[PDB]
Amino acid sequence: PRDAFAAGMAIGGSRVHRMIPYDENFQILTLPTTSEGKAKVQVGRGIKINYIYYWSNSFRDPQIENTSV
Amino acid sequence: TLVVYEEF
Amino acid sequence: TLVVYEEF
Amino acid sequence: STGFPLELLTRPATERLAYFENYTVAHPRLKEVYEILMRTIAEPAGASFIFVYGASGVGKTTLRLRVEQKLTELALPKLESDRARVPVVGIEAIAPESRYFNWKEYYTRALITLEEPLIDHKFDYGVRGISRDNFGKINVESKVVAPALRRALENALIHRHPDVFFVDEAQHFGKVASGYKLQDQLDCLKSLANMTGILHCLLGTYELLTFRNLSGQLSRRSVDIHFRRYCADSPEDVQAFKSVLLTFQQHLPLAETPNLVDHWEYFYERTLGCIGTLKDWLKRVLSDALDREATTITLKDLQKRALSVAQCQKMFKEIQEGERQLSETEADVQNLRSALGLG
Amino acid sequence: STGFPLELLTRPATERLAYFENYTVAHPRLKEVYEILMRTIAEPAGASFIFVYGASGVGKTTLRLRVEQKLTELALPKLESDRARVPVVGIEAIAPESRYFNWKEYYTRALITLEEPLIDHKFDYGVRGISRDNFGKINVESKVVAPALRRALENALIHRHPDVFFVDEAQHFGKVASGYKLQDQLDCLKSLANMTGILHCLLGTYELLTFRNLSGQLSRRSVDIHFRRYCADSPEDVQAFKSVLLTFQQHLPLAETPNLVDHWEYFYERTLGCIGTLKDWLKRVLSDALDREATTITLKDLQKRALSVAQCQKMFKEIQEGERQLSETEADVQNLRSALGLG
Ligand SMILES: Nc1ncnc2c1ncn2[C@@H]1O[C@H](COP(=O)(O)OP(=O)(O)OP(=O)(O)O)[C@@H](O)[C@H]1O
Ligand SMILES: Nc1ncnc2c1ncn2[C@@H]1O[C@H](COP(=O)(O)OP(=O)(O)OP(=O)(O)O)[C@@H](O)[C@H]1O
Ligand SMILES: [Mg+2]
Ligand SMILES: [Mg+2]
Repeated sequence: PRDAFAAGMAIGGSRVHRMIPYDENFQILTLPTTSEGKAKVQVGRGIKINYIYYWSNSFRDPQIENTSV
Repeated sequence: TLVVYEEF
Repeated sequence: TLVVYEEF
Repeated sequence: STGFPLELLTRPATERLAYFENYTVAHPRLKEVYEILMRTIAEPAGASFIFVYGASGVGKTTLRLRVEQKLTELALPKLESDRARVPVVGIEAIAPESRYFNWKEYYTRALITLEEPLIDHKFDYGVRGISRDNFGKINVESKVVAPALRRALENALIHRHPDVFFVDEAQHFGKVASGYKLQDQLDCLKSLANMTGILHCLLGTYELLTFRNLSGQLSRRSVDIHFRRYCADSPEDVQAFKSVLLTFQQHLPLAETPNLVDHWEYFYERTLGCIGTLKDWLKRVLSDALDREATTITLKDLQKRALSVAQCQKMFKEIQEGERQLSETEADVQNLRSALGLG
Repeated sequence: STGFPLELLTRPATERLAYFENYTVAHPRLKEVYEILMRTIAEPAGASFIFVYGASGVGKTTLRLRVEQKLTELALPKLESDRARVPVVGIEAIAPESRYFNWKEYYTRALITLEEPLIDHKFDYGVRGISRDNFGKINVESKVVAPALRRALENALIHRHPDVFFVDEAQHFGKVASGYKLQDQLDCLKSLANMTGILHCLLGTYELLTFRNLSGQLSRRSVDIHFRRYCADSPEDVQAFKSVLLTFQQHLPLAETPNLVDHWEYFYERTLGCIGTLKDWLKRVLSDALDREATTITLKDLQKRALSVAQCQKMFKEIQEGERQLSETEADVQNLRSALGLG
């Protein structure tokens, strides 16, 4: 199978453009989410996901406060 | 031995 | 050697 | 002497009850926090807040009415030459009637309580709606806005120059609306305390435990006093509890002294090491006995005035919650040394 | 000499405490910060803001006090002839008791603190509701809305032209609601400063870092100063901490000088390199010693008056999150060069 794989990707091209780099972006892209997709940022509490509340420093900015992210 | 305290 | 500062 | 005065036996029941009312014990925790509090009021070095956490029953209120009277006595020679000065100021925070705490009522109460001096003092505020009447009672027009009331309060506090402003029931500040930051309230208090130059001593239960170390400025300028209930694990705390039980039993005004030390486990169970609850229990039992005019206090009169088990479960839940927070450990010191590039 | 005078050996505790409290030291960090702030004050050259970031207890307020004192002798000889001018003014932001900042209160307080040079001087602000009462206290009506107060403050600031407008505790400007943006508040402040042509110097903790580099305008318009502490990760800061400890030791008014050099480690544990916290701790322990009547200073009195573990934890966390944003590296310089294309 490795020889067939090598021969095929040599004949059919490596297709480097379609490569997906295993980095943090892919890490957060593979992660799942809730049904709605976005949650509200309640002041002083954060975002409610699966019965728990999550907070971040940037949430202190009122621009993203009381809005869906 | 039991100590005895005072008023405050 | 330890330095000695002055008053601001 | 070392016991309750003999002549109290000759006096009627109400005098014995009153004597029991005015008797304050001196346990090692009380004297230690007394020394610490006296030192920090005498010398804060820039600190603006003094938090005194404690249980419901260890003696916070009392702790102050003692510190208030002592500082008044200390400042009396200082008031002999300098006038228009109040030694201490103390108010109790008021629980709101709505979803959010009322600051306007707080400023109104503080201006009412602080300004009850001799009429000769005629300090003038910066607000027209607040007036000292001929009778002497400060009247605040309902339309005066809060910031207004506060400006005044600052002027009065900088003219009077006290040493400490006591606020009982500090956790009532935490009755904020859903979403109101719990740091903005402390920020308002710190702004009040930073330009007047007066320490703010907050007294409250372990709920006030939600007002600690919110910011670096709110942490450096804060002094944390903890008033712990007596623990059964520590042998020395057990000795202190037995000693205070013996002292209360001995000064208990009656012709016969029941052995309250024997039922020390029952006392600990129904007071959780809180001396104020123990005094309340002893007061109820003494009132029962003196109503029945008996000379011996039994376990039955101890039970008929005993708190329910669910109550003690709830208070002990609160106390464990509070005591887990301010725990200190050598590991804390060492990891703070490590994170500082000191280990 | 290099320490306190020997005459202070025959005085009371109050005199020693006052001498120590009125004693300010000049560490090299403070010297550099003072020099660059003085040079910036001399010629801002189109600078609207001088933000002063630093850890709580590093010495911001004492630096501001020394700056105004210096401005008062660089002016007094030129103020003998000239008049209707103040060298420097200051104000501290009020933490609002409501969800939103009270700009009207800021304007009223600024007008109150700015306009009290002398009863002889009179000037019409052009706003109905602002006057001076019989007591010489500038009074503003409760109905003067914010824009009118802003216009009056603008006229007063143009007339008075102070060399700088000091706003201490500037982070309190950030107490806004959901939709309110910090750029709007800083833009109002910038409009005020630019219209009156008066340089504004904002001082505060690292929370004021939320007011940094918001827009390109607010950004150019700014000389950012940093009152950094002493860090244990560099030999020079450690040596300077030891030297300031030595000069403090020689300037502690006691018959026997304690040896604080060897105990620097624990010192840096509870002070985080901030000289203000060290000074307040030293003055507290000196008050303790002079109350107990102790000739020298021991470690027990140092541990009875040091900060708590959690307080230092939160302080160091804030300090780390602050210094993480105020560091210059060659990588950023090359990134800016590449973005501009200079490389
Ligand atoms: N050391 C003490 N000696 C004698 N009585 C005490 C002592 N400490 C507290 N008490 C009694 O406790 C009773 C009620 O408690 P106290 O007024 O001291 O408030 P607290 O329990 O600290 O406050 P809170 O109920 O608000 O939590 C009072 O009747 C007081 O006499
Ligand atoms: N260089 C110094 N020498 C002596 N005392 C100092 C020095 N720097 C600060 N202090 C003292 O430290 C105490 C508090 O410091 P300071 O008032 O300067 O605070 P700050 O740095 O402005 O902090 P905050 O943001 O917490 O108000 C004061 O008693 C002040 O006299
Ligand atoms: Mg109480
Ligand atoms: Mg300050």
